[PDB]
Amino acid sequence: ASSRVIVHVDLDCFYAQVEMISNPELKDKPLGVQQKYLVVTCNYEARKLGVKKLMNVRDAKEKCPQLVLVNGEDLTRYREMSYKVTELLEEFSPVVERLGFDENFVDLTEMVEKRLQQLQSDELSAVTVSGHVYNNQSINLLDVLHIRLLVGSQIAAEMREAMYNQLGLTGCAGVASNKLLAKLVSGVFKPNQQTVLLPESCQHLIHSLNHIKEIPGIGYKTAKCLEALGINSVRDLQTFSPKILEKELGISVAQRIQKLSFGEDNSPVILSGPPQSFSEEDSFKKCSSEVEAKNKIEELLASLLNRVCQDGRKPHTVRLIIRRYSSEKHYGRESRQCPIPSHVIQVMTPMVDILMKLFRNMTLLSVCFCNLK
Amino acid sequence: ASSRVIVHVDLDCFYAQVEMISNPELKDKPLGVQQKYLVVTCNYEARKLGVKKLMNVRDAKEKCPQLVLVNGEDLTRYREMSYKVTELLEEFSPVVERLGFDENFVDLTEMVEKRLQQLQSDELSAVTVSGHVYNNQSINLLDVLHIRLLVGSQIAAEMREAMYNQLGLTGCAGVASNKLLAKLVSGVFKPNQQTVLLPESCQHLIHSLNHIKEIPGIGYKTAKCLEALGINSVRDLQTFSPKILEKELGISVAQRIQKLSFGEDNSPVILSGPPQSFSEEDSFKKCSSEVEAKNKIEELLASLLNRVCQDGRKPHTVRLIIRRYSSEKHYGRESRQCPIPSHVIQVMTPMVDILMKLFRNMTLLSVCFCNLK
DNA sequence: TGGGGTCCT
DNA sequence: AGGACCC
DNA sequence: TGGGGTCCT
DNA sequence: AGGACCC
Ligand SMILES: Nc1ccn([C@H]2C[C@H](O)[C@@H](COP(=O)(O)OP(=O)(O)OP(=O)(O)O)O2)c(=O)n1
Ligand SMILES: Nc1ccn([C@H]2C[C@H](O)[C@@H](COP(=O)(O)OP(=O)(O)OP(=O)(O)O)O2)c(=O)n1
Ligand SMILES: [Mg+2]
Ligand SMILES: [Mg+2]
Ligand SMILES: [Mg+2]
Ligand SMILES: [Mg+2]
Repeated sequence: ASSRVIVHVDLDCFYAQVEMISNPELKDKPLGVQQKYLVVTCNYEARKLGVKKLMNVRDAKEKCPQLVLVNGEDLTRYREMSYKVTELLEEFSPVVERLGFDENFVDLTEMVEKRLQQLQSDELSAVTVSGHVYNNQSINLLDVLHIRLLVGSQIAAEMREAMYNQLGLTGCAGVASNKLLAKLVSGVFKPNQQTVLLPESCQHLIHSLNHIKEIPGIGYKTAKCLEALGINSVRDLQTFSPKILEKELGISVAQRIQKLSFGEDNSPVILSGPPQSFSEEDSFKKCSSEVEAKNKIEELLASLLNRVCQDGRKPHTVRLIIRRYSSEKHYGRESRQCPIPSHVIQVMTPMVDILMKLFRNMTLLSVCFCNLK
Repeated sequence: ASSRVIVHVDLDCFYAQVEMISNPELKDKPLGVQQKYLVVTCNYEARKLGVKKLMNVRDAKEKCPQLVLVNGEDLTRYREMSYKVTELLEEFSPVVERLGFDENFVDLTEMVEKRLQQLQSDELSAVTVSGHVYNNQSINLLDVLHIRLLVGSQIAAEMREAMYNQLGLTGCAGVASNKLLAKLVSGVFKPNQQTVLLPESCQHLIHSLNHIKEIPGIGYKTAKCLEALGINSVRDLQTFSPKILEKELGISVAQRIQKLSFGEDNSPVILSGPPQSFSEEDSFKKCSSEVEAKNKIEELLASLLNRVCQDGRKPHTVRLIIRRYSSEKHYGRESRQCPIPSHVIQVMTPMVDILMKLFRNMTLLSVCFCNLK
């Protein structure tokens, strides 16, 4: 129960793919998906002209005035497609982990070994790779670990062909020995391709990063913190002092991110199953008076109710969130949780009141249904 | 799936019972179990002389200078007996809920109905009660609800006989239609007896209380809050305004405690199963220097390790707690959680360090192992 | 600088 | 409740 | 005023 | 993390 074969599957310009499938006339045209003033993502034709992900409409448009834009505020369709993709990956192997709407990890370890036991003592010399090999590294067919990672590159290719054939979506995959590597290597060949990482090239991959905020797990916060100590490259982090780090982020934050800086990462691929929550969010900077704005709350609920319904499970908690304005508070949402009266659980009318009263004990508003059962 | 038959089982002077079984020479002598300066509980011979639960050693001793005292700081034995009792109740019906070391709720609804279907259309006129009937109320053998509550009083009597015969422990039981009533009525006949609550006497029971802090669920906090509004008796609470209450404790705290004030309570008896946590706590007011005091931390761990071990499940988190001194801060413990390094999970040496470092990011100290799996 | 979503403390 | 991290 | 323990926000 | 509630 030690060496693993994990794949990370990461779809191409996901929202824009889904919009291009819905309206084919958007193909071959540079496309951006807008949400308020933000171009959240764009198709590859777009990125050729300079549009980057999370550009504002303005910069997007003055970098490329020929850009089509469609609204992506409503996530319904993306969320549906997102689950269609996870469910299809669950068929290859039950344990799939989601990350956002367009990433999935799958532990292919049991699958690879079953395939290897089916191959006679002869064809195993014919095992080939599918896709790119990170760093152009040579394969060694007598290396058991190379053989398992190639077999894993083949399962990957089959998952991508099925995603294409069955749902019409393209994507990249990365095959590696842990989740951190598999995700870092799935991006090496961007558009609709896959890459496999052999152990000998782990260090090359991790040292190819230009700053530790590129390591999955180190976010906006730890990043500035690590800086304050002089730690800027992944090597700085590798060689920095455990004690001084240990004692400045807590043994947890520290002992973990240091392992990552080496490419080491033992977290298991967890089963995501159905969501732990369902929320809708509306935005209207400056428009929320602070009484005239409740009707918005009934807006969110209308959809929420129909969604939560469907899954089936009924939520046993509700939550309401906000955010106020003037200077850049960087950080500042407020909320009030509350249990969903048991009668209310088995419709719209009351909810409004819970929320309204929940509203008073209290830029933008949202509603979350959690604690599903 | 509506009317229930629930029993609440509540053992007599639990710690002192266990001490009297271990040292029979303590029988018939007034006994108090001490923890530091507190007489946490005493046997009934004691309470005759004035010793009340949670009296200080002094008041206990000047109220009764003939009082034997044994130390009950180490809970090991009480905890063992506590699980022996729950496991024996689980045999009658799988769903047992614990509350503290000496209370258990059991939903006897399915059991009662199975027994009623086994009784021919004749002996059912002979169904009798076992124990006291709260308020001396008359039974009506044609009342299906009376019949089910009597059958439930019989299951209760059988559980108490088994607790006695199998583990040597006596206790009280209360049979009622929900958890709140079953617990309120289990105390009406204190020492080693049982009482059953028929629906017609619910109001009499609930109005027999002298203040709302006597209702399970209303604690030290809500109590003072309800006061601030004039709400003192259970009737005040019953008749107080939902809105003004709703909006002063939150719709949750309010809509719930108001139901309780009526005797209404729909919470289901939950399965407690194995514990969600294991902790040890040591006390030494004023003795913790704030470096000389870590050895204490290794004390707690020694036992913890052996305990957590046993259950089997390994904890995936550790926690360390404190509390400082001068004026009565009423309220004031501090803690720092931290994940238990995976290598450490499958021994003593490191733990100490996690705790020590956990100790520095930081009257008494403790260690908790949680997040079992 | 959107609209979601997960787990920890 | 709020924080941190991810897409 | 002990030494535990549970669930919520 | 801390709060509230229970034994
Ligand atoms: N901060 C973020 C990150 C992403 N997304 C949405 C828009 C994307 O379509 C989708 C997936 O995130 P990715 O980083 O994968 O972006 P893409 O799939 O769109 O692009 P790529 O093709 O570079 O993987 O999630 C978002 O709304 N907000
Ligand atoms: N604040 C509290 C409450 C109780 N206990 C311990 C000592 C008791 O023996 C046991 C059970 O609590 P009870 O209220 O049931 O007290 P008793 O069983 O001891 O007495 P009774 O016979 O009145 O039920 O838990 C405790 O240590 N601290
Ligand atoms: Mg992605
Ligand atoms: Mg993507
Ligand atoms: Mg009790
Ligand atoms: Mg008791």
